Amino acid sequence: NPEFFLYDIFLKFCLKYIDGEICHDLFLLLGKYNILPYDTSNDSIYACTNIKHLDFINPFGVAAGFDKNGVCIDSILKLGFSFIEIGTITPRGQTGNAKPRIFRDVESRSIINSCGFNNMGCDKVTENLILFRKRQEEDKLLSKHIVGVSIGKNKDTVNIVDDLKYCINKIGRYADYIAINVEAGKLKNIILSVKEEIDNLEKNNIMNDEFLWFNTTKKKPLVFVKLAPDLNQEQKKEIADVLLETNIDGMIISNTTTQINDIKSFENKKGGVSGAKLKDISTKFICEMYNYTNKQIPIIASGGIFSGLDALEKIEAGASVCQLYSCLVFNGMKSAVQIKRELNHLLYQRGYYNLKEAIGRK
Ligand SMILES: Cc1cc2nc3c(=O)[nH]c(=O)nc-3n(C[C@H](O)[C@H](O)[C@H](O)COP(=O)(O)O)c2cc1C
Ligand SMILES: Cc1cc(Nc2ccc(C(F)(F)F)nc2)n2nc(C(C)(F)F)nc2n1
Ligand SMILES: CCCCCCCCCCCC[N+](C)(C)[O-]
Ligand SMILES: O=C(O)c1cc(=O)[nH]c(=O)[nH]1
Repeated sequence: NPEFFLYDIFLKFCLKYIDGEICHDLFLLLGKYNILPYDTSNDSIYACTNIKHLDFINPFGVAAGFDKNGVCIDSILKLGFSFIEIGTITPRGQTGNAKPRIFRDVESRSIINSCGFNNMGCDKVTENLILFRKRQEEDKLLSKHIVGVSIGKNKDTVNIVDDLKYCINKIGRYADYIAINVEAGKLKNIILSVKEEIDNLEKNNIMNDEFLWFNTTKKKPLVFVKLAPDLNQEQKKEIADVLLETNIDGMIISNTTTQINDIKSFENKKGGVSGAKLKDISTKFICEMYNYTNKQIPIIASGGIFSGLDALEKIEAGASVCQLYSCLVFNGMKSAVQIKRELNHLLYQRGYYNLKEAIGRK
């Protein structure tokens, strides 16, 4: 506790006085040099979950955009998370938009950003992930922890499909899953090309899987797609059908929104909003896609999750796992420890045997 306590005092201080992205990069640096706290607790066997044959030791991970370049994977995971989604990465490095490009509102526990997909590029991030996988072989606390890779297109790309293909051929061997972050017909083409290129990694290697997939599952990465919440009902239906036709392994609901306008400090700011003001929107979106897909597509929840209650709402709506981002900014390093306990107590109060029982109850 005192390690978490001292750090969360420092974090509250940083939140008040210091620029967001500067703060973010400082703590990533602290994590890189391994002086952040550990959650070495055993996670409840009743809160374990899965997406098909991908097994999560607990239902909480860190969303994409937090550690874009995979420089801090060990330390973030050891805060008590079961998985992390690095990226979004692009084939070539991008600077992103002009700074400052991230702003926080403590009162509403919300964030707005216009980063513009800044990242070191696929080559550098692949090497970062490779080094992590090597460390993981030797680190007890990283056993069975999952790393997904969010992939996207370069800002001025000629061909989206071959941007994703480039990334998959580079980093796919080291990923437990791939998250696509980008029209229904166009999406179908993207999804199938990704599945095909992952299937080709298996073909063009002479090694058995144990020595081919240098990841956690020792199997080929699953394919998820992340959806933005700013769509009409027809677009959601169209997308839903595509996700069924393509037999995609899961869907991440959701990314940031642009339809929040009741935050004063953000009134003259451009970008996508996350945090508490996104919670209700993203939850409704989960129910909708859970319906439109007839519950055949596992869901990864993202948007305004801060508490065990928030989490159980996402789950009862249809989600199998939850991702945090804003929670770590406002609640600090105790976030995983705190929210895991709250969910466990709640699952008991509501009289659930395990977490899997609660999925899609409402
Ligand atoms: C600064 C910032 C950068 C982000 N970068 C990415 C990204 O690169 N790829 C992605 O899929 N989502 C990105 N996101 C969206 C988050 O992954 C997440 O979906 C969103 O913040 C909602 O979660 P939350 O309400 O818990 O913060 C980013 C969000 C923020 C605030
Ligand atoms: C205090 C603080 C800490 C922090 N980042 C942070 C919080 C917790 C952790 C850790 F728990 F993983 F250590 N790491 C980084 N961020 N990130 C942003 C933003 C919105 F600009 F991205 N603002 C932040 N403010
Ligand atoms: C305001 C500064 C806060 C100081 C926090 C105290 C430092 C504890 C960090 C030790 C982390 C150790 N370990 C072994 C988990 O890495
Ligand atoms: O890098 C960004 O600007 C970004 C990407 C993304 O997927 N979502 C978001 O809110 N910002």
